[PDB]
Amino acid sequence: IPTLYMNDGMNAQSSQALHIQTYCNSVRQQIPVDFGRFPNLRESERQINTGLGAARQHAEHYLKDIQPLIIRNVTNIQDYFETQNLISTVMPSGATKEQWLSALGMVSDKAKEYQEVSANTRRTIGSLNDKLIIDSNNYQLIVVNLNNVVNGNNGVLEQLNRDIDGINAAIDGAIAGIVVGGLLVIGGAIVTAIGAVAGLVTASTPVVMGGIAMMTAGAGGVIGGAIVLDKSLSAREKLYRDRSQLNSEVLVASQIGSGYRGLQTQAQSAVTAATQMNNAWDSLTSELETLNANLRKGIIDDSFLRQLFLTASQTSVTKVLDGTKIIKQQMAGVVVREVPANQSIADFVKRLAALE
Repeated sequence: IPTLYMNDGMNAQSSQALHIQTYCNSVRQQIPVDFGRFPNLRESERQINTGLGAARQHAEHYLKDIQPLIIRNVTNIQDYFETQNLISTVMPSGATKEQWLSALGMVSDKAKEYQEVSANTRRTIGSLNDKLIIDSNNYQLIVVNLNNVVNGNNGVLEQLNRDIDGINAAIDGAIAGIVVGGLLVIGGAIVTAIGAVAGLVTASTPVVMGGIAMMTAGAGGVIGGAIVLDKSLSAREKLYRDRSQLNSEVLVASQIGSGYRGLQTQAQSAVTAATQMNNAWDSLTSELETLNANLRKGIIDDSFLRQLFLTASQTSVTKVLDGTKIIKQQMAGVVVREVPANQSIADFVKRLAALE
């Protein structure tokens, strides 16, 4: 069972990591707000842009310091299972009990080192989640204050925040399912695009923060997922259209707030995936330590270990090794499309849906 927990952990963390990576890129592409036209909104502009700087730093911390740890974890799984296959192919024909005890000791020590890497990753994303919880909650105070400065209706603003939170669940879900479905496609790719979360007006700063599309490309390059994803992206754009009675600068502040909270939502999902991955390494190290103790105590013998390691090599190891190779290629091979300045993310995906 540890090998299947390992495989499920790797698939879930790898697919989620691509989603939070794209989300982070959307945060880093958000232009600072400009309330230059309204002099007594200067303090609200500074607070929001201070917030956006902090959000950009959190996104950069994920991209630069955490994503490489998730890829490393996949390499560690590969190296663990290659070492397990080495044991399985060299030791059953002739290895002594002494050699089996050393093998279990040395492979348990390597698994424990990989487990500790997974645990450091979990703690690092846990700390980032915690800072994002604090910062995204404090950010919402700025939006309420700005709504008060312009004598806005706080019931309309709260109804918009509740609606966007609701639709963000659907968008997050649709994207999670698209990336899960594409992760293990041989020769396939993940295609990404960043754009405005609401309809664009030529004559209000556009907000691309959490304005993401993720789709699949097969071996032949043909896009999948745009039709699926188009329903929720258009829904978000429609919920913002239905509150164009709200103050324009409040709307922008609110959209950045939903983006900041959405970045925290992604970080929470990354904690969950990292916890599942650490728990899967724990089950593997626990098994290997138990085998080592059981052999030393004469509760199992070399014949038991021959059976276990020959069966392991022939049953679920090949699927995990194939996965590590496909996952590394997919994570290195993400395709970015540039969205034209006059297309929202929903307009861009709708044009792709029309072609699928």
